[PDB]
Amino acid sequence: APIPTVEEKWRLLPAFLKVKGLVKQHIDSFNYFINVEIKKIMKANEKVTSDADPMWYLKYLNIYVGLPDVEESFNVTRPVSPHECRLRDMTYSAPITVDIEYTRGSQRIIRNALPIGRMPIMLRSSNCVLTGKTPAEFAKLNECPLDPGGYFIVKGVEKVILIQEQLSKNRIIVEADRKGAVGASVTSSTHEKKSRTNMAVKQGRFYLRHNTLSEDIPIVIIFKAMGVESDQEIVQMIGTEEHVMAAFGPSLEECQKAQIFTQMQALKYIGNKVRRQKTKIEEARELLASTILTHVPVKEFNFRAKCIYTAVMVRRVILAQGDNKVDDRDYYGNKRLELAGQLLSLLFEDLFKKFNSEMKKIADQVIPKQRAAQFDVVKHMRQDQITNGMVNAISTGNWSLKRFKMDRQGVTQVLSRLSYISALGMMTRISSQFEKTRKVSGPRSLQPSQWGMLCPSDTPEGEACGLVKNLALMTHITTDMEDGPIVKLASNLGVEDVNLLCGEELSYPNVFLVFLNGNILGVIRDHKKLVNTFRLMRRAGYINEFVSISTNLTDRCVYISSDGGRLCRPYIIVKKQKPAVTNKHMEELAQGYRNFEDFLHESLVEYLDVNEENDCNIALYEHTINKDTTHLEIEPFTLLGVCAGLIPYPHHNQSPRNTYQCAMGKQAMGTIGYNQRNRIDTLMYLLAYPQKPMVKTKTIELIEFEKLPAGQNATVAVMSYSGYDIEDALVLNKASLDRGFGRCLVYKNAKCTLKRYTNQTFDKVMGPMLDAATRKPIWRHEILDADGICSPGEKVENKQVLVNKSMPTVTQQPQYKDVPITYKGATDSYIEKVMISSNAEDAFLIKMLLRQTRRPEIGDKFSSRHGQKGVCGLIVPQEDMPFCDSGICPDIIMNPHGFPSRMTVGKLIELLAGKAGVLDGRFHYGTAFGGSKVKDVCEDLVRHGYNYLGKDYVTSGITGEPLEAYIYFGPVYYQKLKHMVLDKMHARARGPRAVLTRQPTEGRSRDGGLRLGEMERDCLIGYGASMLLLERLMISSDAFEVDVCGQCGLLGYSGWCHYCKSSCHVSSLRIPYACKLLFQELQSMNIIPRLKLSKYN
Amino acid sequence: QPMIYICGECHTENEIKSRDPIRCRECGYRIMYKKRTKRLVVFDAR
Amino acid sequence: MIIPVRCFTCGKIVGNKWEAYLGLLQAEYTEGDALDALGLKRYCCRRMLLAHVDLIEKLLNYAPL
Amino acid sequence: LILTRLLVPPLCIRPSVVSDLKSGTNEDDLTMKLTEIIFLNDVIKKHRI
Amino acid sequence: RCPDCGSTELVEDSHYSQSQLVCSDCGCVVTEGVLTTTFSDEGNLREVTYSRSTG
Amino acid sequence: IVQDEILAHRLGLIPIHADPRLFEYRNQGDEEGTEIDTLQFRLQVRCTRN
RNA sequence: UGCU
Ligand SMILES: *[C@@]1(O)[C@@H](COP(=O)(O)OP(=O)(O)OP(=O)(O)O)O[C@@H](n2cnc3c(=O)[nH]c(N)nc32)[C@@H]1O
Ligand SMILES: [Mg+2]
Ligand SMILES: [Zn+2]
Ligand SMILES: [Zn+2]
Ligand SMILES: [Zn+2]
Ligand SMILES: [Zn+2]
Repeated sequence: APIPTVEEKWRLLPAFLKVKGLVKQHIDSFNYFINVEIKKIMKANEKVTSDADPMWYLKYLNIYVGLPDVEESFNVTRPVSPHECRLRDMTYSAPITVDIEYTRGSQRIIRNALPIGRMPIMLRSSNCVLTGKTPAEFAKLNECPLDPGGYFIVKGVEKVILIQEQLSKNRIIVEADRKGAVGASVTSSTHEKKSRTNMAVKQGRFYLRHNTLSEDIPIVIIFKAMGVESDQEIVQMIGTEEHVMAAFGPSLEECQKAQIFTQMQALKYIGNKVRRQKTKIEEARELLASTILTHVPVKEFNFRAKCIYTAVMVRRVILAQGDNKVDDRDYYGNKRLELAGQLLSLLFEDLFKKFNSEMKKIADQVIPKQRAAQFDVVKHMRQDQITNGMVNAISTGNWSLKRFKMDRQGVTQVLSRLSYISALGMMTRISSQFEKTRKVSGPRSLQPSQWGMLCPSDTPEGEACGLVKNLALMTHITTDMEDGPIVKLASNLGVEDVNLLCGEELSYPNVFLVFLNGNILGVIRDHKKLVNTFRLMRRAGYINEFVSISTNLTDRCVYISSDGGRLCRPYIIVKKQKPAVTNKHMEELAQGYRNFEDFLHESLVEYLDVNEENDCNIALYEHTINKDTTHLEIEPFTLLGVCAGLIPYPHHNQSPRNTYQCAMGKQAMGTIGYNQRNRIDTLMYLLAYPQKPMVKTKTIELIEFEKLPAGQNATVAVMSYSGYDIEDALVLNKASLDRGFGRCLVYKNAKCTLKRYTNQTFDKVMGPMLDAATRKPIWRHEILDADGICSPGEKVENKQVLVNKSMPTVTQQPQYKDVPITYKGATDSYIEKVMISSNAEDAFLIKMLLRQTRRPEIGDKFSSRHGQKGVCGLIVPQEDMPFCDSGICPDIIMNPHGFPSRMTVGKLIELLAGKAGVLDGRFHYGTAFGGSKVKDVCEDLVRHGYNYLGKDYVTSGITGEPLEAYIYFGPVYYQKLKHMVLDKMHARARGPRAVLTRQPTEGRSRDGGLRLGEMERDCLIGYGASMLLLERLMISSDAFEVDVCGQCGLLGYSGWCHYCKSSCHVSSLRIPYACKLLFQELQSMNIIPRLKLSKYN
Repeated sequence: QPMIYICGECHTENEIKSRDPIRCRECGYRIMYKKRTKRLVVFDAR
Repeated sequence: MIIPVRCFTCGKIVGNKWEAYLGLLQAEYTEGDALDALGLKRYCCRRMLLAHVDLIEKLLNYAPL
Repeated sequence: LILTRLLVPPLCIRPSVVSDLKSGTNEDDLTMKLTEIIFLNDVIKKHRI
Repeated sequence: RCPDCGSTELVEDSHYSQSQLVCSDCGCVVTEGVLTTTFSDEGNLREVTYSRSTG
Repeated sequence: IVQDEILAHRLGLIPIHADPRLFEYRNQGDEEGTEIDTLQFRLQVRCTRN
């Protein structure tokens, strides 16, 4: 009697994606920031006034962002498209407007609409022009319908604000110190200040440490200062256990050693220990009330809640001092994800505060001593301050908020347009707070808390392994709630007030503490009933579905989380060994009677947090459901991310193989969108004949990657041929490459600017310099048109000019010097289009789109969607390629020796499924933890007449005799990578050198030479080739001849020593230029190296 | 010499001289492409 | 972008059958029997016609015109 | 050990790039430090006078 | 002018990433090699305007 | 919209029904071509609205 | 930022 299984259960994922998913997170965050958070910030800073000249004020009424507009026209707004912004290298922002009221000369004057700044509008947002548009309108606006969006366009470049991952605030963390002292820490962060206070047991007693105290003081003194002076009450609050009293005894003894017994004495001691920023007593009380533990509120200098909080902290420390139950930082249940909305809100608040301060300063400087003419803010309301601030913060990526003392870098990154998959995977990346500080390996390791939230296999391979992560296919990020009804329900559910009872009740085994966002909500008994009622109410809908509730029995604490940034995942509710969702509900969803919101409202599917699933039980499948089950997994394949979703049958391969496959798919070559022809980027790679994979995954169908594939399916035969596929290499077919297989197109952009300087002069394009001998343009200016601009359709060779630009040297007749834009390239390029635009600064921007059609050759890198990266080793002709009975020759021959060590059975399964699909005219599915089985494809093969194992009778093409072993033929989806041997080839002649040190440059684009690093020098030393090392590091790199005086040992010039004013003891000497520079720097540093020369004999 | 260009949305042949505000008639779009050359270009089928 | 004229593995003329395959798709013929009726015995041309994506019209929708 | 004269190095150690695209040039930090030192010496002399 | 033949047909032709002013008649190399900056060198040169450097 | 190189490659992949026995191989160079060893095919298509 |  097997449990019935709902087959259409996977239909819950598309319905969820219809309203949430991959890119909806940033869109919703930006919409909330521009709709509610900006209004809240404006209301917080609504009124600003100056101390001098009272009765003067500036009141803000309502702020608007408007629709995206461009300031190109002469004081005229005009709708501008994101594609136009990309073409013109401008910003896609909307004018921020506000209505204000002020008093000029005590007469109230109001303004209904006044611009104050420009906010870069995110694409596909609420106010974006792309939203609510059909694909026809997208085509009219020159934008791809499948484009994920969610990124900003500033100065033509596409920047994406990555999701930052930090530790949860207002939470006690018990951990070992540097030397190994088990202590506690708490970082109380409110809307104004953020203070971290620690507590250590370095000498058996609890010392509290804060940044505002000269020296750490005992906790008992702080207890006595915070109102509670009875040692009995302090001990009862700490705990009533024998070991607790034994551990706390030293603290009581140390406190009794001193004469501190009253609140006044304790406050005096604290004030004496307070650092400079009874007066000392007042400062100590103020620090204890506001500075220390800011998250714990005090009604009116009532430190009861703070006393209970520190008592619970000390109790946790005492409990941890025994059994090593140390909390881990890598537990994602205590992590918070800050989307772009919160960052933009903080930045806007800081910029608005700075603008208000500047306006107040200007008023204080202008109003009292200017003139009887009454001053008003409108004459000094800076409209470019906010615009420039936002543009710089989005472009440079460095955020420096002084009001919060936050100095972050790398917040924004250039959106990688290598492929649609690359852009979609980069849009859903997560950066960590560590940012490669230490090779801890803790946060870099894969924690079990990442189940269903982040992709386990998707991680960049390199130094950033483990710090850069991607979200799962099905997940959500919560926002902030009001916390009103939550507190009301908690109070109504019988939660006793903490102030009503003493701390002795905290030591009982049945009394469980309840916390709310780090604040002690109170105490409770029989927490099972409380949790059950809270969950039932949340399912009913009276409480927000995103409010998480968790219970830890080791500490007896029930946490109620309602802050934003928490990761949640939908789960089907299971009650009494039967899920709530049934076949009838799935059929209704398929027909359209209900949706995911209806499922959420009907208590069928609910969102679970990491802390909530820590206590709740989840089932993978229906057959796994037992008596002790509360939820059911929707789909197992959703564990993988977007980049990992392309892997066909990933559960049959190795984890490093999947990681490498995701890393290479982030660079896979293919189409970007339907507007790739009109799109003009600095570097683009396209495929001539892209084909969708035969073995496509449900994730592929969801992300619509089949519409924009990034590879081709080729008849690959796994065998060894000619020994040119020794180590991961492959052999390509000459005829296949000739017939268009693997053909790629490289598009490069060359931009030129003709700007007007301060003087009334402008850069001009000169016509082609015709040769008077032949009455035709010279070889360099051959491709130029009549206007001096290269025309499309022609070919460009090396050292040829594209724009014959000439600029003045004055900034009487202007003197123009030529600075043409020469083309640096080994191979020829063809001009496809030449776009000419005019900016508001009368500057002419000219962009020429160069194209290069390259054929796969030796050295090109290829991937097979399984991390089996390879390089083209040899290109054998078709007659040399083997043939089967049907006459089919393999296009790619891969090394079978790479299968045993890598355990890539998934590649074989994908090949078999693809062969079956191309035989039966179907598309097999390689869904993770499922998909088409091997038996089905074997049956398809045996029905179509081919072998049930893929191996077929093949005859050798060279000798014409059959092979002793059968060859494994089949269609495999191979994708070409951007790594080209034509671009990676380098050869450096003498070339140029650096001004500071006369050595070759670094990069290849600047014609740089190779570096014989310290390891190379060590190898040469070990070999003992002294002459070779000398010729490498002195003769061929920085050879130079200096003049050294044999009397003083200093460096001369032209055989003359200025120090001694003589030239008899001066002699030439070979020396590296770097060594000469070192000697000069030492002489500047007053460390004079005196060289005593002598004969070589 | 009459220099000809093409609008980004109208796709109409517009003639403008040097040092002129880049614009197209019966519209206000400011994207102007250059027509393909009339010279003979040889391509290889390889 | 557009259907290739020649097949990668063998080299049979297949670009001339793209419109015929589209017409068969518009008719009641399935993928399998359409590819069988088109005369493609070996699976290479079947894969070439089946795994091909039609993006030329999508690009022409953005073409200047 | 107590210095009364500072040895300004040659221009080979202090490379200067003439950025004609704007009204400025790229100078190393040593030049700015020496300029600040000279300014401070002049200010000290002015205060003494 | 060329130091060997005295001709004034001096052309700047870069031969495989090597700037070189060479005579077009006899091929006599007049000058070769140019001293550029490097990226780390470029980054460590600070931008100072004429408004401060000039005085 | 199709690239010039892709168009040339597609045209090269198009077979010709001409009898090869009646022609000869073109010598090294000679891009102008001779009547014996060359064939010219013109393709002029102008698309317009109906 | 990517590559081994
Ligand atoms: C990347 O996100 C950040 C991180 O760069 P850092 O390593 O923090 O830069 P650094 O600390 O200053 O390194 P170093 O001292 O060696 O110079 O910065 C961007 N980024 C850094 N380095 C590169 C690079 O070499 N190439 C590219 N394309 N981007 C780089 C990244 O956004
Ligand atoms: Mg390697
Ligand atoms: Zn001397
Ligand atoms: Zn127009
Ligand atoms: Zn074929
Ligand atoms: Zn000469």
